[PDB]
Amino acid sequence: FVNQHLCGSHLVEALYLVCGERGHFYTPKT
Amino acid sequence: GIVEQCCTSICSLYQLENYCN
Repeated sequence: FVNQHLCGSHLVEALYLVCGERGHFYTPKT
Repeated sequence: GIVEQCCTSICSLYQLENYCN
């Protein structure tokens, strides 16, 4: 990804691409 | 909370890392 006006799924994808296979605590309702 | 910055404006790698596990 590239720095932009993220939200939701794109934000979850960005967090995964930054943090790696580790995972992260922000997972929203969809 | 993250949504107050990164759904309204830009999240970047160094800010996104703060929500890494």
